Amino acid sequence: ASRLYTLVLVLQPQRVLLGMKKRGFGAGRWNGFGGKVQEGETIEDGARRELQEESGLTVDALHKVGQIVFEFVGEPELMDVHVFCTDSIQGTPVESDEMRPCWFQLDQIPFKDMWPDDSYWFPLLLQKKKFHGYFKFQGQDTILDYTLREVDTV
Ligand SMILES: CCNC(=O)c1cc2c(N3CCOC[C@@H]3C)ccnc2[nH]1
Repeated sequence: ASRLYTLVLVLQPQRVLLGMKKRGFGAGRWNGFGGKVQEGETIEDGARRELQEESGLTVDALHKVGQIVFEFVGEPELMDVHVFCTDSIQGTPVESDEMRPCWFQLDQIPFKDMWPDDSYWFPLLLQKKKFHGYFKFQGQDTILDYTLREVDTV
C-alpha cells in the first residue's frame, strides 16, 4: 500500500533552492518541490509539473538520484518518494500558494527548519551519491526507525 510522490532539488554548484511550505502536511519547513504523482503522467512528468506549479520553473532535464519510503504511524499508505536533482532551471523562481522559494548556500542549509531525515540523506544528494532510504515516523518530529544506503541504480 504505497503512493507515488516526487521531490525535486534544484542544486547549482554553490547553492540549492528550497521552498518554505506554506500549507498542508509539513508546512513550516523548507522542502524541495514535489507532490503526488497523478493518473496519466510519468513520475518524471509529475516532478516537472509540481516544480512548475510550486516555483514557476521549468527545466531541461531531471536526474533521478534517490528513492525514499516514508511510513507514518497510523497511516495506511506508505509514501514512495522519487527524488530528482537538476541544474538546468529555466526561469526565475516565484512564490506560489504552496511554496515560498529561497536560495541557500550549501554551507547554510537550514536543517533545523527541515524534516529531520534530511540531515541523513540530503548530504548524500549533495555529495552526488544515489541513495535508497526508509524512515518510519511518529508524527512529524520523531524518527522511530530508518535504513539508508547508497546505490548504483535508483
Ligand atoms: C531536502 C528537502 N527535503 C524535503 O523536501 C522533504 C520532504 C519530506 C517529507 N514530506 C512528507 C509530506 O509530503 C511532503 C514530503 C514528501 C517527509 C520527510 N522528509 C522530507 N523531506
